[PDB]
Amino acid sequence: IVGGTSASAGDFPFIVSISRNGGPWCGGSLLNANTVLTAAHCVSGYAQSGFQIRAGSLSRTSGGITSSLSSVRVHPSYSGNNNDLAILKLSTSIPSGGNIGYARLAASGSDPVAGSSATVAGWGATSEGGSSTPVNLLKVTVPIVSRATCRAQYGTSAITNQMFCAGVSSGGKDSCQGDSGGPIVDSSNTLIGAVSWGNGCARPNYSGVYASVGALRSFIDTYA
Repeated sequence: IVGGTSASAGDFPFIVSISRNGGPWCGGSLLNANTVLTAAHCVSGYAQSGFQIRAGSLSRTSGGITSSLSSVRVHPSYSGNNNDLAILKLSTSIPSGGNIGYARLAASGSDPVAGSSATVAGWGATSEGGSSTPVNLLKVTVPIVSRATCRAQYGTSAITNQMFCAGVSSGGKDSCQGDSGGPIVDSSNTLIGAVSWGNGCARPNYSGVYASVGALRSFIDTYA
């Protein structure tokens, strides 16, 4: 997260950190006791044994409850930037309670409205290109950017109806490498997306791009 602030205990109770080969990798959202939602690009094409999820901690390295993966399912139309969600099944179920909870999902057919406030969180780099990643969770609030504006930034075909955008025109506030797969919520605390891609991080005139939960809800419901 670039331009963010420290998360407090009990913020984002459904967030999980996802390590790969024992090192930081990405974020995700706990949907229920045995299921995590993340970005497809976090897991597609990689050995599933490399991953571990941690829930219920501000730290990505310690505390909370961990699990390995039993299975991975990417959206059936995932390709590159598009349809960038996956469902992970956990080897060890994770109960809600304390600083662990489950996400509430945007509805099928919904789309975030331009200018509405969203909050994204993760353990990714705090500088575009940063050399070390924080141990403790960060968060930042950014407005939704209309899909038409985002298409003017990236190209018409580059932003699909399964993506939405968020950021500040002058830059400075964004998700970044290592934040992929983690949650972006709306002003009702409903999970509206997962961190997906962008041109650098927090650059003026290049919004962060998020995989849309509303657009991909049928896949999520099928496998959750």
